[PDB]
Amino acid sequence: RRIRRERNKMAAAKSRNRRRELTDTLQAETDQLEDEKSALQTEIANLLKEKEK
Amino acid sequence: RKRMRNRIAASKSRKRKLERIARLEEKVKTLKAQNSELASTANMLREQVAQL
Amino acid sequence: WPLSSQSGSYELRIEVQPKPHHRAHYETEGSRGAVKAPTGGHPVVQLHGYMENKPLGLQIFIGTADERILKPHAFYQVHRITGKTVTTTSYEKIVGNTKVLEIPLEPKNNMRATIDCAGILKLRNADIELRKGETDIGRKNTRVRLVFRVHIPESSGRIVSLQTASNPIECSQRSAHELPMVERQDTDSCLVYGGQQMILTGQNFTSESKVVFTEKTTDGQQIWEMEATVDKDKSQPNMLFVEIPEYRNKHIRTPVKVNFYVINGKRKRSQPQHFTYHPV
DNA sequence: AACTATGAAACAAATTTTCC
DNA sequence: TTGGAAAATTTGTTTCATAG
Repeated sequence: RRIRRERNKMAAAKSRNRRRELTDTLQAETDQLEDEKSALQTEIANLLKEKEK
Repeated sequence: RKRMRNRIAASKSRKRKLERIARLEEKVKTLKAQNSELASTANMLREQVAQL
Repeated sequence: WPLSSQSGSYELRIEVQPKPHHRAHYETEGSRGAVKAPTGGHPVVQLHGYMENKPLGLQIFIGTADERILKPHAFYQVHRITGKTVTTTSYEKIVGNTKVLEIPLEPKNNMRATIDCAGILKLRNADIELRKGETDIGRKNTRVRLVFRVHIPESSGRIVSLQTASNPIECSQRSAHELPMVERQDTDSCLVYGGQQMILTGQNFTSESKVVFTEKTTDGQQIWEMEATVDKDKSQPNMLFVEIPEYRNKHIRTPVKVNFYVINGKRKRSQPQHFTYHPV
């Protein structure tokens, strides 16, 4: 039936978008952690410059 | 058999989405850990410099 | 090196930016040559305040681009372009999973350097993603940045290190033809009202070209999307006259950071550009 | 019985890599 | 060397079959 089919379309769209948003979210997380990581590291190299006076 | 070659391609393409989500999780764990240690180092050095 | 470094106290500076596109070659091909500059020339780099008389060494490696923390690209590598009839710059070729080019910085040459020994090799995606540790995909990750470094030895026994990145270079044949790209913005900001016209200068600006403004939280969760009416009638196939859209919340007290992009079709969108609205 | 979520099939659209 | 594009590979989409 034309309807039972446009519905399975959705269920598969939904199922696909869901799994994609997940990677798009794990990927957003790592990319913000990598940002905080470089900020800490730059911060450390600055404090170390000061420690050398 | 082309129909068979595409079957594997899709089989691999799906398996690939899995490994990727997994690699990103193991990655998120480690980053939170390294950032923790780094946050400490930043604090140790922070105190020291203040007392020089 | 993935560790951060910045324009040192000497200020390492990119003098002549390379060209916006440079189709890289595969190991299944022959060198497509060295990166060039929009003048027909070659990119030029220089250490500014080095009052000494000892020849330094400029390191070169291919780094990422896009909206990321700079790092060595995993899909691209510098290629020691063997030179032409008159090879201006000499090279040293080292590794560490990523090729690094060493070229002299002569005090004679005003501590300046012309890059013409640097080309770009592209590795096969399926080979890179194969290795454990990699979370990046090659699929469409085709932009790059030429990254240069110096390790300035001091009187104190110290080593002041500097680093600079060229503007992003599009290393894909197709994407060079398909994806729009901004190289210049009229303004980087304005107040909540918008309306002012922003002049974009880039590559591949057709008429399917639409510009969208977006808002994002620290989670990447988008909360605002607004299509800016960009003027289209007569201009240049690489220049857009956008009318900055009014910000959603016109009552802010702190400036807000938004993004915008030039887009064609659906899978042809430029990397996110930066904009910021200021409260009144 | 009926209906959503999901993996797998087929074939098409998108993007990369080999060839000329 | 360049530029172009056929050939090869991936990834997206619409269906089916089907567990729950």
